[PDB]
Amino acid sequence: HHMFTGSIVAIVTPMDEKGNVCRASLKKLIDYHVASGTSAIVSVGTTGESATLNHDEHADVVMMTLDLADGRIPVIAGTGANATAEAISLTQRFNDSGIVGCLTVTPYYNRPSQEGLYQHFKAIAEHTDLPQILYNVPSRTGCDLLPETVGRLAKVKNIIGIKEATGNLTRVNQIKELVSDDFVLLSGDDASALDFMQLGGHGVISVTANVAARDMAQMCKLAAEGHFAEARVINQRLMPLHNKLFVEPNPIPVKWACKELGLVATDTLRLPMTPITDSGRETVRAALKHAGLL
Amino acid sequence: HHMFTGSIVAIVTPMDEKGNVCRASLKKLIDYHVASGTSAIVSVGTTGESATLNHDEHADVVMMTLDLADGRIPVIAGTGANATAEAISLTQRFNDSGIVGCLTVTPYYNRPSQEGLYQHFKAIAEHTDLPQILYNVPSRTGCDLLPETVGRLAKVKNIIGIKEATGNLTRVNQIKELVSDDFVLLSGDDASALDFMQLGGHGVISVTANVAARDMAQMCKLAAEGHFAEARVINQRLMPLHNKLFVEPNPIPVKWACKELGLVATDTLRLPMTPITDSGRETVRAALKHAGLL
Amino acid sequence: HMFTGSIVAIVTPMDEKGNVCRASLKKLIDYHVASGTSAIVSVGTTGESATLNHDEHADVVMMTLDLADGRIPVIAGTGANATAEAISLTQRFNDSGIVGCLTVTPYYNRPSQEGLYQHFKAIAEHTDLPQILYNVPSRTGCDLLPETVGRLAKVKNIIGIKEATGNLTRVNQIKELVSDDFVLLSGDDASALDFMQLGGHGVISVTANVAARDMAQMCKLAAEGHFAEARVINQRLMPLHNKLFVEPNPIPVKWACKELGLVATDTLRLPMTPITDSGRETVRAALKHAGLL
Amino acid sequence: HMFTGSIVAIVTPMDEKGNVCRASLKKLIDYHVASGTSAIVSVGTTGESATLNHDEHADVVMMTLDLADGRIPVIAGTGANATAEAISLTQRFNDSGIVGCLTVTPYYNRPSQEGLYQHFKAIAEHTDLPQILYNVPSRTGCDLLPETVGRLAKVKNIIGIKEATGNLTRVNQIKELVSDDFVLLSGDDASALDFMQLGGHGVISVTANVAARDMAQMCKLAAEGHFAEARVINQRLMPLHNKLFVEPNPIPVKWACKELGLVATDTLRLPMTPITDSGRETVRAALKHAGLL
Ligand code: NA
Ligand code: NA
Ligand code: NA
Ligand code: NA
Ligand code: NA
Ligand code: NA
Ligand code: NA
Ligand code: NA
Ligand code: NA
Ligand code: NA
Ligand code: NA
Ligand code: NA
Ligand code: NA
Ligand code: NA
Repeated sequence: HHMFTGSIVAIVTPMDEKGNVCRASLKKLIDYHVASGTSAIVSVGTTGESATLNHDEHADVVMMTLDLADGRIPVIAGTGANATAEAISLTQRFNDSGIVGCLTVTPYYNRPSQEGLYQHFKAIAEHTDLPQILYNVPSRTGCDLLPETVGRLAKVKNIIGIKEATGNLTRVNQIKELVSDDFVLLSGDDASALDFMQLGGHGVISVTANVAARDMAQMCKLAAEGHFAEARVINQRLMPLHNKLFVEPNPIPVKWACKELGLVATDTLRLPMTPITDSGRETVRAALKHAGLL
Repeated sequence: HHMFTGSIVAIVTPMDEKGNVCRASLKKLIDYHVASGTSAIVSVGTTGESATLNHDEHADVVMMTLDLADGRIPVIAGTGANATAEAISLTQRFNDSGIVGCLTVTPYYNRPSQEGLYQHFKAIAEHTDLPQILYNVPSRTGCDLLPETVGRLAKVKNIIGIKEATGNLTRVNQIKELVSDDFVLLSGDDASALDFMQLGGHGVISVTANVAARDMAQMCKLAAEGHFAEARVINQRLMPLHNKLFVEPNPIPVKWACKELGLVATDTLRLPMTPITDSGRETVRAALKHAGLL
Repeated sequence: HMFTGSIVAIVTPMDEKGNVCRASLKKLIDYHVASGTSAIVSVGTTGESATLNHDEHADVVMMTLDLADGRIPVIAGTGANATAEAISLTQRFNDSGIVGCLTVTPYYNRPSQEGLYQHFKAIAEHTDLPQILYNVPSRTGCDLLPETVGRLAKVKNIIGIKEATGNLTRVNQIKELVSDDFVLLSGDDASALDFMQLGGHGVISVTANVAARDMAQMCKLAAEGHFAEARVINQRLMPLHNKLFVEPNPIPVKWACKELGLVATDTLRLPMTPITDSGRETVRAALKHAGLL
Repeated sequence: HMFTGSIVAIVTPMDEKGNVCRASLKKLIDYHVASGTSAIVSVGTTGESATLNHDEHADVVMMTLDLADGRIPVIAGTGANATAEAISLTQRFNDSGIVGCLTVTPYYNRPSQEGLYQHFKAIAEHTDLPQILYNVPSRTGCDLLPETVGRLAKVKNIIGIKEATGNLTRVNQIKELVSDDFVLLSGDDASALDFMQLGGHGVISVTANVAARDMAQMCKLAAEGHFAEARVINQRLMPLHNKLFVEPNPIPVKWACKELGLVATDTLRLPMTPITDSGRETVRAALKHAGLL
C-alpha cells in the first residue's frame, strides 16, 4: 500500500535537441522530487513519451531513473503494450531491476473485450513478482476497463491497484466495493484528482506534479488527513495548470513549463509531438503564474 | 487512382494453433481474392493483427502476401506507427518490395495535434516514392484527422488518398471539396461503405470482403456504375455481417467465419484477442446464413 | 410531390413587444412564393413554437395560411410532449387548409420506442391530415429509431419524417423499412444535400429563410441528379448552414432576415436573447459568402 | 436546513382514467412524513409535469400542500421553456404555502448561458419564494454550466441547484463559485451518495418514492460523515437507483409503488406506457435486493 499513495509524478523524459534522453536534466528533476516529497516516480508512462521510445531506450530511461533515484524515491516502470507477449517481455526486462512496481495500460488500438483485458493482465501478472497497477484511459486507448473486470483482476495476488484516468468519479466507489481494502485507487486525471481522493482515492499519478511537486505532495497529504478545505486551497491555485497542461497534447505544455522553470535544459519532444504554439506558451505561463511558480 | 478503388480486403493474418502465420491458409485466401475480383489486399492492417505482430513478423507477412499474390492482385502494406521515426523505418522496409502503396494510420494513444498529424504524414511521405493512403479511425486511435488537415496533406505528391473509418458520412464531401479529383476516398466502415460510395467514395477497405469477396467486389462495381438500387440488394444481404463481424473485437468474428467457410485452417489469434464466445459463434453463423454463404 | 424540395422552417417575425408582425410575415411569404420554396412549415422550432401559447400558435398558422392565399402549401407544427395535447393542437387545424402536420417526438419526458409508437399512432387516428414525424434528439432527449419509423409508416396518414440527427446512415436504414412514397426530409441544413444524394426527397430548412432561391435551386438540382451544380450552391451556403446556429436558432436567422430587409425587427421571446456582436459579424460574413450582402 | 437530506420527487398517483388519485397521494405523503423524508417536490419530472396542463399541475401542488398539512415542506415544480410561462406558473404558487420552487433549464429551445441567466433572473424577480435551479441536459438539450450558476447565485432568492448531470466534478466547480449557504442537491440517485461525499447537502430522489426510510438514513449518515454506514445502504439501494430507469421514469417507480401497496394504480399518461414484463421482473428483483419485498 503506502509506497503507492500520495503524489506520484508521471515524469517527463527530458531530451536534448536531438530527442535523446538528457541525464543532467533528469537528475535535476529527480533531486527536485526527492526534495519536494513526491511519493514515487512513474518512469516512461504517457507523460514520459513511452509512445516514441523503442523498448531499448524505454529500458534505458527506467534504469537511468532508478540509478539517479539511488534508493531515495521509489520508481514505478511503465510496462504497457497492446500485445500480451510484448507486455510480458517488457515486464521481464525490469524483474530484479529495483523498481517497486509496474504501471500497465489496457491495450490501445486493438480494442480487446473485458475477457481479453482479464487474460492480458492475468498473463502479465503470472510472469513477474512485481506489483502491478492497472491503467484505464479510454480517451487514449479506445477501450474501457470496467469496475467488474477490475474486481476480477484484483483477486490476482500481484495486481494491487488501478490508475483510473476516465475523469468519471463514479468509478471510485464502483471499484472500491468490488475490491479489498488494500487495493490502491489512484487518479490519472489531475483536474479531478482531489475529488477522486475525497471519494476514497489514495493518491494521483500526476502531470501537474512535474512542475508543482511540493504543492501536489501537500495536497495529497492533506486529502489523506481529511483536510479537504485546506487541500482545495492548493487545488484552486493549481486548477489552471491541471487544465492548461493539456491545452496542447501532453507532454508538450509540461516540457515547456519544466524548461521555463529551469527544471530541464530543453523542451524538445519526438514527432508526432511538435513544439508548443505561441498561444499555448502564453496559456501555460498564465497558469504557472496563477500557481505562484513564476 | 484505379488500382486503389473498389473492394479492397483488409485481409486476416491466418495463424496456426501457436499463433504463427499459416502460409497454406494465406495462399487459399489470396487465390480466393484473385478469383472473386477483389481490387487489392491490405496486408497487416487492423484486421491483420498489426497490433500483435512485431515489425519483423509484420514485414514477413507483407513479403509472404506479395510472394503468394505473384503479381495477380495489388498489395498495400499497413505501415502505421504512433512514432514518426518508426513509421519511416517500417515504410523503408517495403520501398522496392513490389507493394503498390502504404496504409498509414494516425498515431494512436499519444493523441497528436492537427499540426503533429501534418508533420507525421509529411515526414513519412518524404522518405518513400510509394503512394500513401491516410487512415482515420478515432474509435481506435483517440485522435481525429479532420478534413482541413486532409486537404493540407493531399498537396504532398505521394499522399494520394484516405481510408475514412469514422462512419461519419459528412466527411466524404468535406474532404472531396478540399482535394483534387484523383484523391482517393475509401470507406473503412463496412456498414456505411455503400452510403460512402453513393456520396462520392471510390471504394472500401473491408473486413466483410474477407468472407464475401465476390459480393463486395460486385457491390463496389455497381456503386461505381451508379446502380445503387442493385448495389443495395447486395448490401441488405451483407448488412448483418457488416455489423456482426464487430459483435466481438475484430478480427475474432471474421477469423471464425473464415474457418467455418473452410477459407483458413484455424481461427487462432494472439492475446489480447481471445476465442469467439458461444453467443458470438451463433450470431456470426446467422449472419453468414443471411448472406447465403452457409 | 408537395412534401419535397426546399421547405422553409419559417421564422415568426415579431414587433418589439414580441407579438407576430403580419406585414413582415406577408413579405416573407411573398418572398417564398417568388423564390420557388416548395412549402412553409409554420411554428416549428425556427418559428419559436416553444414561446407561443397554443392560441398564439394557432393564430400564426391561420395567419400564414391566409397570407399564402393558396399560392404555397402550409404545414403546421403540431408537436407536444403530452399525447392528449398533440391530439388537441392537431384537431385545431382539421379543415384549416394546411396540407399536413409536422409532429416532433415528445421532448423532456424521454418516452420508449413503444411510447413514441403509441403517441404518433393516437395523433394519426384523430386527423385525416398527413403526418410528418420529426426526430431531433439534440433538442428532445429522445431518438426515434428506423425500426419504429417502419412501424409507424404502416399507419395510413403517417407519410414521412424530418430526420434532424445529421446522421446520414438513417436515410437508407429508414428507406429500406418503408414504402417508395414515404417522404424522407433532412432537418439538418449542413448535411441536407448529402441526405438528398443518399435518396432524401427534400429539406425543412433554416437557411431557406434568407437564401430561398439558392435552397430551391439546390434541392431541384439534387432531385434531377445535377449534384456537381448542387455542390457549388451548397459550398456558397455552407457558412450560413453552420453559422445560423452560431447562437441558438432562431437568433441568427432573425438577425439575418432583418439585415436583408425581409422583416422589420429581429425581436424574439425569452429565453432567446439578442444576437451578440460576435454573432452579427459571423452571420454577416456568411450572408456575404452566399452573395446576399 | 429545509432544502437538505432526502427530498422525494413524488409520483402523481393516478386512477385508471389518468386523473390524480387523492387517497393514494394521501398514503404517499403519510409514508414520507413517517419515514423522515425532508421535503416533497410536487410535479417535477417524476410527477409527470410533462402530461399535466397548468391547471392540473396547480391542483396537484395545492392537493399535496393540503395533504401535507404543515407536516412536511412542499417544493413546487415550476419549470417552463418560455420565460413568460415560468413567471405565470410561479405566480400561481405565491402565498400558497410551498416553501420554494424547482425550475428546470428550458428544454427543446436550447438557450445560451446568457438566455438561462435572463430566464432564471426574470423568474426570481417575480416571486419572493426560494428558487432551486435544475440542470438535466439528458432531458433538456441544454447544460447550465457552473460559471452561469455562480452568476445566478448572486440573485437573492436563487438559493440552490439540483444537479442531475451525474457529472460529480460539478459539485466543487459550483461550490467554489457560490456562498456557503447555496444548497447543492443531487438529481441523480445512482451518484447521490458520491455527490454528498464531495460536499452536496442532499438529493431530490426517485428512489425515495419506495425506499424513503433508507434514503433518509443514507443522507443523514452522509451529512454526519458516517460514510461507511451510508455506503452499506447505497449498496442495497443501487439496483433501484439504476433499474428505476430500466424504462422511462416514472414507469418503473409507479409500478414499484403499486407493488408495495403505496398507490392503488400504476397508471400513467401517454406517452408513458405500461411497464414491460421484463421491466416488472427487473424492478421486483431490485425491490427484493433493497429488503422491501
Ligand atoms: Na516526456
Ligand atoms: Na503537458
Ligand atoms: Na488477423
Ligand atoms: Na471480425
Ligand atoms: Na421565429
Ligand atoms: Na426555398
Ligand atoms: Na424526450
Ligand atoms: Na441531413
Ligand atoms: Na438561426
Ligand atoms: Na408521476
Ligand atoms: Na426519504
Ligand atoms: Na434546451
Ligand atoms: Na449526483
Ligand atoms: Na421510475
